[PDB]
Amino acid sequence: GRKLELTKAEDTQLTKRVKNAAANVLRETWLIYKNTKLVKKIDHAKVRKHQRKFLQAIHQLRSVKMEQRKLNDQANTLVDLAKTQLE
Amino acid sequence: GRKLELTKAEDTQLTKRVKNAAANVLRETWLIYKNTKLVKKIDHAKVRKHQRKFLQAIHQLRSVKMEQRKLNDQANTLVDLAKTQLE
Amino acid sequence: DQLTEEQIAEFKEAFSLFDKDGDGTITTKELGTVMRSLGQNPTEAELQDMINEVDADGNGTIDFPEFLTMMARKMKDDDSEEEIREAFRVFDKDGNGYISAAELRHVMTNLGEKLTDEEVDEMIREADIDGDGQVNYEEFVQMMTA
Amino acid sequence: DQLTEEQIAEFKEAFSLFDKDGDGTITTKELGTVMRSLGQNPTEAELQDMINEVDADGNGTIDFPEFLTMMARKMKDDDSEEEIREAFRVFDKDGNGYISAAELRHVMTNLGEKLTDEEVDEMIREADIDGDGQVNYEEFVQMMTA
Ligand SMILES: [Ca+2]
Ligand SMILES: [Ca+2]
Ligand SMILES: [Ca+2]
Ligand SMILES: [Ca+2]
Repeated sequence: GRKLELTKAEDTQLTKRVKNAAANVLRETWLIYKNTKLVKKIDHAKVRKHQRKFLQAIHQLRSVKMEQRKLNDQANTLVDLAKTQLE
Repeated sequence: GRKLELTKAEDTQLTKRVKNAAANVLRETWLIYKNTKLVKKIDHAKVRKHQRKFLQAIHQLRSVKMEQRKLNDQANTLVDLAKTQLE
Repeated sequence: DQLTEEQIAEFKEAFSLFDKDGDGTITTKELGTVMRSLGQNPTEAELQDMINEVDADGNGTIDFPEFLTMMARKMKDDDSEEEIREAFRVFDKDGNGYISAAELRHVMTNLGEKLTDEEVDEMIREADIDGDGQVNYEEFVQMMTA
Repeated sequence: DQLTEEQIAEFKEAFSLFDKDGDGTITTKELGTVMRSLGQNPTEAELQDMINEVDADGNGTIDFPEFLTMMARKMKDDDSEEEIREAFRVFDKDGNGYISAAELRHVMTNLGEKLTDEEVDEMIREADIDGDGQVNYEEFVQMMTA
């Protein structure tokens, strides 16, 4: 029997959250790189602006990943419950 | 400057969720073990009952862990924002 | 990820754990109820996402054949040794790898659903391998999962 | 995890990003507003937990000295190479390690906050190292994070 074993861990809403935030990670990574490495004189205010936007986009992608991990474990919960009937 | 670097990733409510569910993981792990390995005749209905309770407790602990990861990244978001002012 | 005849009938019993009114369909509302009976708290959007993940005909509810695709895709199981160890470690106050028999009794007779002092007798009898009144929970969990 | 004089003044500027009314205190409500301006959606309990984590005097709000303990405890930063790579990989349709210049233009001129076709010119000029009209995003991200 399955004993103490449980289901192995391997949306449109999340999908668009991901693509907007990912584009923004590309956008701000580029703009921080340009403004810290390809300019004669570094405009710190500009860098600060894009660092805010950069962290916002990185953390949005993190929030999506964590929500997908939560969703996956919720589905695993259903499957683990269904699987009790195999006993 | 910090460039593209961000804060490194290393409650009473959650605390009691953890202790109740952890105790229940101990409880059901024991009762499944006893009923599948220390009995003459395996009562499958009994095993099924404790497998339901076991998965419920394991998944509750998972939900707490994921909530703590979410909380930690929220705090890291605040710190990353505060840190833009170092630029 | 292909299934058998005995499992189909068994997963039919499973479907009834979810289809609380028996109309042969699982709604977000029914899924909420079940997930909450398992001590979880999915939001509305999370419930819809779980349905949406396996809703072929896209009619907003899970039917029995949609229920079996969820299952086929996920039959693989995994050993729970490490997670169970972490649950014991919640009660390892000094993080020394041990929980005394007295502390285990305290935990188990007061927290969660609880055991009776007598059930705890049997549990400690198995757990206290060395008879030193202390439980090396890593070793104990490995015995129960072997 | 000890801090300097310049950083204290700087973190004072930081405090004002959060203390929207300036009463020298950050409430759950003010934290919500800020976290939402960063495109996040913490629940009430999450906001209270963030305050509670660093609320010494336990009066329910974060003051500036409580704000510096959050910071001292967390000054360490980490390289973002891998996470940035994963963001590019969102647009790698075949998962082959490349995004064409044309696809990058499409993404960047239509999604998120967007760049102008001219900003994209400069970005692609840097990204298309080999001048083959294709961006090896792993290599490009490593150049920008070096
Ligand atoms: Ca129904
Ligand atoms: Ca359906
Ligand atoms: Ca205030
Ligand atoms: Ca306070």
